Amino acid sequence: KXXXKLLKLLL
Amino acid sequence: KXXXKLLKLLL
Amino acid sequence: ATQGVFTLPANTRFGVTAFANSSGTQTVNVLVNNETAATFSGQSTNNAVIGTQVLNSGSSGKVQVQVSVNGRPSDLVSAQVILTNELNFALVGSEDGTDNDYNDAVVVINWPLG
Amino acid sequence: ATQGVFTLPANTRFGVTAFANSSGTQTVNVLVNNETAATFSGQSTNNAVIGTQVLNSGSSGKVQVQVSVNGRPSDLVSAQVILTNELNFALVGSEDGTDNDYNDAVVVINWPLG
Amino acid sequence: ATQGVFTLPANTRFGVTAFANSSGTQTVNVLVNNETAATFSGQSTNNAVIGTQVLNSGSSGKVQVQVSVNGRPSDLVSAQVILTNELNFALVGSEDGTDNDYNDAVVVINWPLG
Amino acid sequence: ATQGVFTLPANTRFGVTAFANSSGTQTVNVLVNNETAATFSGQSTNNAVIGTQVLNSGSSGKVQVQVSVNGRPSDLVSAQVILTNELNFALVGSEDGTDNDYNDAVVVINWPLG
Ligand SMILES: *C(=O)C[C@@H]1O[C@@H](C)[C@@H](O)[C@@H](O)[C@@H]1O
Ligand SMILES: *C(=O)C[C@@H]1O[C@@H](C)[C@@H](O)[C@@H](O)[C@@H]1O
Ligand SMILES: *C(=O)C[C@@H]1O[C@@H](C)[C@@H](O)[C@@H](O)[C@@H]1O
Ligand SMILES: [Ca+2]
Ligand SMILES: [Ca+2]
Ligand SMILES: [Ca+2]
Ligand SMILES: [Ca+2]
Ligand SMILES: [Ca+2]
Ligand SMILES: [Ca+2]
Ligand SMILES: [Ca+2]
Ligand SMILES: [Ca+2]
Repeated sequence: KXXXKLLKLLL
Repeated sequence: KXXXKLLKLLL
Repeated sequence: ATQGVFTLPANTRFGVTAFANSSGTQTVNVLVNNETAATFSGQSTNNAVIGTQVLNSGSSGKVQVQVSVNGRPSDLVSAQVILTNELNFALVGSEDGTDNDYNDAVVVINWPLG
Repeated sequence: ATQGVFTLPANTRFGVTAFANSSGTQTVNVLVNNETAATFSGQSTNNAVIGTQVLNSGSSGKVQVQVSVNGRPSDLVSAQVILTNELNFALVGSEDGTDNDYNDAVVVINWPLG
Repeated sequence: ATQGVFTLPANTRFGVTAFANSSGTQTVNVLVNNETAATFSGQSTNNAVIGTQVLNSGSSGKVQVQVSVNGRPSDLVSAQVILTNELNFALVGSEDGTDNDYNDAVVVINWPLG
Repeated sequence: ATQGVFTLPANTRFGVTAFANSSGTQTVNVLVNNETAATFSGQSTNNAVIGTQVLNSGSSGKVQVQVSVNGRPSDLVSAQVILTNELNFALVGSEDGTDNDYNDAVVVINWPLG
């Protein structure tokens, strides 16, 4: 959920 | 177990 | 390596059961001989059973488990274990995120049945 | 060799799920630290889930599965398997008779959860 | 449950390797269709390889491992694990005494070869 | 998923043994907490033992197996199996080419010893 999920997508 | 026999051989 | 693909004995009934442990809705596809034979879906962070079914492995015995979460295939880990040369488990874990708990959808295949 | 006994990480949530494949009604006893923490009783010859529950391994981590049929203890087989150093299965099969299919109750413990 | 018996694919080469961790001299017998195909013997408390060999699984593919110490059968534990639906391990531990370490002779069977 | 990484108990002696089944010369590196602790090299298409050694898992318990052929990392597959809650195997297969036999170097880690 949340943080780690968005960062994985942006990278 | 087994050390009884090897010591009998070695000593 | 390829993961989540198993050769079962041909023409043999087997169970397949999926559990969910993720914020994401899991979609678990079970293919037999390269065609979808069951699809389970659901969401849980407490290991809820999201599907259980008996299937037949058919003429090829080829069973494949695929897991998708928000449109992306999850990374899979798997192995088969045999106990007392009789009781078989084909096990799958899957990771939809970054924490690498590999439990986001957990799939257990077991045979023989009955 | 002792079977059905596993040391989980202490104070850790785990799933336990039991499937039945026998004419006999199966009673599955799950002990945590030598005390019964869950019991499942059911009958199926088609791999039905006769129970699923989330438990906690407690301060000792000791989990034990016992299976009986009409009060007679079934013979057990088990192993633990770890995938990608993270995803854990503790697996139990049991035999209540003489055909040695070892599926009469099948019990799968998995962790981590969440 | 019976331990140390595995069904390999018929007529297939496999490796068998034994290690010793005991004060007692280990005798490991490897049977292919119920006939002795190899015997390893040695003593080590430091995991020495007491034998390694390539055998053919024969007509039936049935391979059995037996372990004795000065003629007395050890208690056996075993399982088979398949990785990526291709690489097989058949694993045996054995216990000659009272400490339940099951490493007194450890036998690993692996296939395919080549 | 990461493969070939295992968390052993800290300060525990373990065996590591590697077998080769490939035309390519195999290099097996065993890291203990990210520092090379042993390296085996050899070539066989007949399951020859290319090395065996006893190591200590050290303060972290982290053991990592890396396999390369002339510096090129092979694809790895792995799992850990525990029998009778006591006997541990950490298993690695590796693929240096296209045939997916995963046996090109096979690595077995076993503990406890003695
Ligand atoms: C967020 O969506 C990530 C996701 O859900 C978390 C609750 C946790 O189960 C995590 O492992 C999973 O990848
Ligand atoms: C005899 O002493 C017991 C025997 O040898 C020990 C050194 C130890 O390896 C033990 O596990 C084995 O049963
Ligand atoms: C009879 O009670 C034996 C029993 O039930 C059978 C239907 C079959 O599942 C068998 O394996 C089980 O022991
Ligand atoms: Ca996750
Ligand atoms: Ca999760
Ligand atoms: Ca039965
Ligand atoms: Ca049955
Ligand atoms: Ca012992
Ligand atoms: Ca020992
Ligand atoms: Ca290869
Ligand atoms: Ca090969």
